[PDB]
Amino acid sequence: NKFSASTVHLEHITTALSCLTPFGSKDDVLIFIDADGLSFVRENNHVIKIQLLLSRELFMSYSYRNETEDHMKLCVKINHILDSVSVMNRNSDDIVECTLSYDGHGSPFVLIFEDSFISERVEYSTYLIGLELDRERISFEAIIKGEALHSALKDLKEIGCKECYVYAKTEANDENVFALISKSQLGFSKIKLPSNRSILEKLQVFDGDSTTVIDGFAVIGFFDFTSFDKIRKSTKIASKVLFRMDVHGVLSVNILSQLPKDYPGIVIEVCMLEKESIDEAAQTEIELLMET
Amino acid sequence: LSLQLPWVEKYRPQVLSDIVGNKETIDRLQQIAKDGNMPHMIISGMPGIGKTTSVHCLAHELLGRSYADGVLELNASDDRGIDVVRNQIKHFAQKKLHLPPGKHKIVILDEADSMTAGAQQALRRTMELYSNSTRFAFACNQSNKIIEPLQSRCAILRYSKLSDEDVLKRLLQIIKLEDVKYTNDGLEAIIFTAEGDMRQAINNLQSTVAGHGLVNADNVFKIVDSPHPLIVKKMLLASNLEDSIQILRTDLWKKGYSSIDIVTTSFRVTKNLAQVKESVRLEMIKEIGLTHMRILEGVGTYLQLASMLAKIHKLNNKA
Amino acid sequence: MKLKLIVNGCEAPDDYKLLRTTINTVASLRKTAILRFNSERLTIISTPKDTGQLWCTIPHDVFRLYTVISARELNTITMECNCDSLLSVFKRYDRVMNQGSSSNMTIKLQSPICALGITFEEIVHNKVIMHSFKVPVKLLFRAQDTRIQEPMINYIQLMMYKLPPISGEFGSAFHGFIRRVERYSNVNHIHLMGVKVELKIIVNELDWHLEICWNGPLDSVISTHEVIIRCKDWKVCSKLYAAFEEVVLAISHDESCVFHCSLDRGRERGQIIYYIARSKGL
Amino acid sequence: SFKATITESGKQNIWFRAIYVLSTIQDDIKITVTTNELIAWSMNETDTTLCQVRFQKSFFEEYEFKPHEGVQVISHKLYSFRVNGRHLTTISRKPDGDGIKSFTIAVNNTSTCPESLANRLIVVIEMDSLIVKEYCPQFQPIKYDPIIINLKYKINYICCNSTLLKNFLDNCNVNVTDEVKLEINVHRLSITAFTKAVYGKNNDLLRNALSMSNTISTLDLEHYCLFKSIIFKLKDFKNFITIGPSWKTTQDGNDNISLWFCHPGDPILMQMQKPGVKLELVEVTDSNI
Amino acid sequence: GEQWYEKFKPNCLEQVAIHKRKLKDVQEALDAMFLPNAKHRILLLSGPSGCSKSTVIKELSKILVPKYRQNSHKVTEFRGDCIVNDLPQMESFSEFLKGARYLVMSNLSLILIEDLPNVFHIDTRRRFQQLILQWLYSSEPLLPPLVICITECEIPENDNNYRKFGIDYTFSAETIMNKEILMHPRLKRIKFNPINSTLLKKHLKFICVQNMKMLKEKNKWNKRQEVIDYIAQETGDIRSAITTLQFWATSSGSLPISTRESTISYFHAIGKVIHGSHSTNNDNEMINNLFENSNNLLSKEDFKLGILENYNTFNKGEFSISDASSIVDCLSECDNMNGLPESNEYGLREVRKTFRNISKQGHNHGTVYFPREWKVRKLQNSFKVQAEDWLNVSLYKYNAVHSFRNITLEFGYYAPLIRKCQSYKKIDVVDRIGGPIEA
DNA sequence: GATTCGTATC
DNA sequence: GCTACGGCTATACGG
Ligand SMILES: Nc1ncnc2c1ncn2[C@@H]1O[C@H](COP(=O)(O)OP(=O)(O)OP(O)(O)=S)[C@@H](O)[C@H]1O
Ligand SMILES: Nc1ncnc2c1ncn2[C@@H]1O[C@H](COP(=O)(O)OP(=O)(O)OP(O)(O)=S)[C@@H](O)[C@H]1O
Ligand SMILES: [Mg+2]
Ligand SMILES: [Mg+2]
Repeated sequence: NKFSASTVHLEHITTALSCLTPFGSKDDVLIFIDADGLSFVRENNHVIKIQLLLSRELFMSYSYRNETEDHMKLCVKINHILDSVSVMNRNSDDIVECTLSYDGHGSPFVLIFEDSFISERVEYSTYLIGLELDRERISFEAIIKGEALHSALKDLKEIGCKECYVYAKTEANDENVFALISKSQLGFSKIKLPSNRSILEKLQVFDGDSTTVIDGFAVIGFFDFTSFDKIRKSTKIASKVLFRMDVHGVLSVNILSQLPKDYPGIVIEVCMLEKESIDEAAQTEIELLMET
Repeated sequence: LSLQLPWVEKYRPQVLSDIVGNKETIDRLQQIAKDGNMPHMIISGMPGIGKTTSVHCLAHELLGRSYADGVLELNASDDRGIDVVRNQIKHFAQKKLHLPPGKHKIVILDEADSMTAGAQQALRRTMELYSNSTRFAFACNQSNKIIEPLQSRCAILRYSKLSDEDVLKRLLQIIKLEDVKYTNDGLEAIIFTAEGDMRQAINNLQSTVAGHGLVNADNVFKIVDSPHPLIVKKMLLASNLEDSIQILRTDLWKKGYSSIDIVTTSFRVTKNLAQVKESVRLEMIKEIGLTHMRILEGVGTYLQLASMLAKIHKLNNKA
Repeated sequence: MKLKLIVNGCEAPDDYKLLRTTINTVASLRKTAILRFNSERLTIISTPKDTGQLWCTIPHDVFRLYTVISARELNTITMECNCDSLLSVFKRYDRVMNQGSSSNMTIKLQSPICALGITFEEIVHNKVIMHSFKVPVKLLFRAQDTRIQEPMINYIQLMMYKLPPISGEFGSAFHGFIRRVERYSNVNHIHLMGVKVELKIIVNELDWHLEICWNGPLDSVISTHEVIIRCKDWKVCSKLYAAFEEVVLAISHDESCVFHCSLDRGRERGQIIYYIARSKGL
Repeated sequence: SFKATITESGKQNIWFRAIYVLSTIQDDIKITVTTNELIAWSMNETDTTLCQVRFQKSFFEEYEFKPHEGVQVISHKLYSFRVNGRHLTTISRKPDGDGIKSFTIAVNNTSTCPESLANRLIVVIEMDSLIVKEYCPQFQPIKYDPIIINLKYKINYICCNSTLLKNFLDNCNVNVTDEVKLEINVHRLSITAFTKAVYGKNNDLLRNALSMSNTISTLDLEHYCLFKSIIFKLKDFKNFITIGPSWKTTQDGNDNISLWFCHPGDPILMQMQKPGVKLELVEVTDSNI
Repeated sequence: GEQWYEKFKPNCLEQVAIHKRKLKDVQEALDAMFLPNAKHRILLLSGPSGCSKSTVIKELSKILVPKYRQNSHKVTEFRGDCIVNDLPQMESFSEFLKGARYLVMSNLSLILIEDLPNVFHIDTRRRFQQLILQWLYSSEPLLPPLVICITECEIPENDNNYRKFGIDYTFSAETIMNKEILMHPRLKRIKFNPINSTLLKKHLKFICVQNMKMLKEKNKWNKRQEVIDYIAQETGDIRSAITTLQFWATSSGSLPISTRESTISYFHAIGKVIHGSHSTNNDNEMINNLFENSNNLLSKEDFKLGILENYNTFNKGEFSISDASSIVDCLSECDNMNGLPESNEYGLREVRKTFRNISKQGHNHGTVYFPREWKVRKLQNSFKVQAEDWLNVSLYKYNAVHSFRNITLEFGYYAPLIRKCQSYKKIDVVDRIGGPIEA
């Protein structure tokens, strides 16, 4: 085989793949395989993209015999992959041992599960085969704890929230405010995060050059909540969520969910586009309600 | 870089004074705007003659600053199911927004002809419940698609096709604003091709300016084509079969027009053909229907159209 | 037409669990169920007349008192009742002992459409709270009862597999093997495999394949045996396997599948049979 | 103008349950702000049931009311407004994993507030994790109608425990059962939740007749004065019963519900009491003698 | 500031635009329905929009409910847009009916179902049917009076599919209620007609004189009479007429007067195709407007069958056989075009031309009727059931496979004759299958 | 739109 | 501290 890997911590893989459940339930999923590991890149309507980073140290039998190309790309379905990694590996005495396999172009993506009592082989046929913010024009940068952001996202989901807004304004007195203004059936809904360092660990607002820390001006982000709710399940296991947005209307979410002692967690990168916001008077009401 | 609004939206009127065409209807809309007591209304007519922009301008001049949270514009692009109508329309109608003594909230329902019947009944209930605070404006192409109980509470305003003079006036305003070279023959050709459609006239003018510059008959007729209903009408009204066959070939077959399009256009023209007898009209309708059946079943060659023309001429000159 | 019975869950655990499992199975299968009250056994039937049939046999010794009298042959009282009302009554009666009690459940046929007067007692803590219920039922006619019969199974190619008891070491592993195919959302057909002992769950489709296999020890009570069945019936089979220690699986080549459950009360043994037709042909 | 804040877990629970039940009675909840209490009531579309919840001044730890600044005079000032039940019940809910340390409700109908707060109810929630979430639901001022049935009924009296009644009512299903028959014998009290049967053309069955019954002796009945059969609906009784035990107060020892009815025609009074909450339910009874 | 049809609503029964006979036989039905033992359980009102269906019930409830109410005024209108938290949408009407059933003694209130629940979804429509069926068949000793008002309007085409149902084509009582509800002993139906010209003119004159200063200021008082007559002539809707009059009065220019266009009925369209239409001597224009405004009715096989059934009523059948042959030949030709619009256009045009060419003054036409094809289909279904019985008994007592074709040809008549003599001279089926063939 | 019967009005 | 079960929610089905 051109690639082979075996793992025993199937719960981590299950949660990592379930982070993609908020996206398309039954669509395609594209997989890179290289020496560093394997990644799952998923895009929806060219407006939002998620990406996993399952490191090599997470697996204990990562081989990657491929030499013709630096990476191997395969496109398969995601739902049956989730059901395959949904073993839950119960009965701690006899741990289920997965075995991912791929033998280059034309071969199925095999997922062998061994229990020493039950043998299951799942093969998936592969199919025929962007949203990145520039690291120079960042408008604001925030580091929020995962629990608070997940609670805010869940509350926004529970109130409808057809549209959502992002507020990021720094002040000269070292006071930072971060709120999520929402359009819904209720009207104007806001969820402002605390200014303490336990939750809002860092909040820096720039002048579109990522260097000058400017104060007194607010960064506005108009995002469709259908794309915003895609990150809700990712933040559930996140320990610290890193928020970044440039002036080009691209929001990048860095999920840092810090089992093997060497692998550095699972890296989830979510990139999201910003709504055009043709109505110029909406932001006026946003800042008017923010000032009060 | 590519940043230039198309002339259709770059020159969209923002006030009721810039809308040409139905002078009486625009005057009535101005009177409503200056009075404030706007009733429930239904606006119908041909596409691109100033229905949506008239309603938007009326709402803008009727609410002004309160337009942001005093109107609710729902269209076919947005979901308009019975649940959506129920929730959103009931919440917007119940909202107690302070307004001038003669001012009311406006619920603009564009493309009302494509709304489900249950949503129409929910709209009936909402109108009967909250008629004293909000008013409903309907924009549609035909008023028959709106159910009779909804039309009972609405004042129907019908928009006629734009005349050549009003189209010429608006076009000349656009030339004077953009300062492009033009020829009177070219403007006449643009009006002739537009066929009473203002948006089509603007699109054709913009294409002519952006592709050739000076707007004459030659450039316009080299970028845009003459309306095929008129060509089909000329083909059907030919005296002898040879001329009709030559027109059909050299104007629809060499130009790249599908046979099914020709048959449908012939049916429409025969439906709206004057100076012909009823028996002749129904015989040509029957022949066009037989040809349509033959085209639909798979035989879509030029021979079928030639035979249709031959039978039409045979019935025209009798036997 | 005098039917009356008394059920005590605490006095006899195993047969009460059998009755509860039968009620749960007939409720999960489809609405309404057929209760055939023969003078020596009670048979609970769920006849959809491709979809499976459940034929459970409950002996008269299960209940504390089994007076069954009717003008029909062998005092055969056949009735159709909604499972949901009976299931709710049984859940209430189960919670009655769960909160702490030992009261009996008295059932009488009180008046073609009739109702059962399922009444029992409950004591909170030394208070008397009488729980009275009336489940509307219809009385099936004698000929209509004759139109319902247990489908016989041919033994020309049918082969038996003695599935391991769930109380044994391999029971939990076999239960996991059975439910290993239930975790897939987009599955509608399971194609079984037995060659002559292995049980293989094969789900072959356009662009994905599944090869669940059982490597543990198995017994066949005393050649390939393939039958493809729907996933919903397999869920019922998994539910029946968990509640029964003695479970027997019978596979017919491209004909049918039989899930036999037996409760050794020894005494007449209570048995549950779930006949399943093949969803489609191999 | 009006400001009330809840800073207790049980008080928030009972407030949320009352709001949810008033939403399940009618799509819009009517709230009247008095200078002594906050009354939240809801009337059915058919005007066959009525439930009112009175949160006294002791319920909140501040009740700053400034009627001088909808506004009604009866003197005591009364301010009433109409709010959406579903919108209000999705605000007062308790988030999972996050504890509401403060629930403040206010409406500042003064010249100080802008149009963004004019005719907008102000509710502010502060979680234990210091996250502040506040909403601005739309409200509509209305006129309050003080229907007098509590003074008119103060006919037999029934005071039974709410625990077994809660168990029996919650065990019922409103989909298959839609009717309550509360018969009291000179010894026993029996409440049965049944449904009448409808016969078709040729003596068919348009609807079945399921009768789930329950009978209780006189010793469990805390107080009874015959001074009798009454029939009414089921769902409203279920919700009004489930309102009460939401505020778990083991130190408080009421746990009962008081009943009042005179004839099959006149409505039945249904009352439970809390430290700072008075709960009343009115239901039109079945007039069939 | 208020709409004229709202600020000039009737305050008593005398101001309601309704015929004297209609008022009388609605009053009698409502008074009989308030009796302790009423033969009629519910009242069904059907008619076009704006025919004073809803308001007359209100004014009657203002005088009937306070009289029959016990001692210890308006209607209890169903409101469909109410979304209760613990209420599935299909259960809203059931909860409303169960709550409103408690309005008999000392709580008496008429029940007015003006806006029905969502009947365009089939599940809730069947729920509505079986819910109002239980009300009629209820064993309740006494129930509050129920009034259901259904507006007869034609549902415009929305989606393209040939699974269109009765409710999808038109919104009428026949499409909503099934045969059991409509043909029920405890159901009284009072169909309504559009408001006549006389009441419309009288009420428009009353509204005009109620605002005399505003028309005299705009000098429109002298021109009010022709406007009133023209509006009353165009439409029969009181609400549309009042709205149009308000629009004309509040105007300050020469905007032409326009009102909503009522749809043409099935028999109205049949008469228009057969006998033509007055004030329009151009057949092409009339046919074009009929196809543009009533395409849903015209584009149906029921209309061609109606023309075939009713074309002989032009002169009681007194016309040349050549015209009839031409009409039926054209219809047969149109039947082979697979439902193309050209087929309907050609058929209607040929029928109209044929009837126009032979039209003469003094003609005494006949009465048109609905096609009998549904009766033929029912008879064919009965024949199918009897033939299935014959094939079952012939395949159970013995082994004999006969085809349904042979059953209809020979075994439908010969075999009953064999079973007749065999039985009388001495199997189950003795009568001719489907009955005898007469004439 | 057509026929047939019954009223209100001129 | 772990498991079972009830409530909430997302998805497929039906007419
Ligand atoms: N009377 C008019 N005067 C000036 N511009 C007009 C007029 N009517 C249409 N237009 C132009 O047409 C474009 C938009 O027309 P719309 O009013 O949106 O079309 P419409 O009349 O609403 O038809 P539909 O049914 O919505 S496609 C803009 O570019 C307008 O400037
Ligand atoms: N003299 C009058 N007679 C009758 N209705 C009047 C009169 N003056 C004003 N109206 C109004 O005209 C409207 C007529 O509505 P109705 O016909 O009663 O309702 P409807 O019969 O249900 O019609 P739909 O089907 O609901 S559109 C009401 O809003 C009345 O208030
Ligand atoms: Mg438009
Ligand atoms: Mg009405």
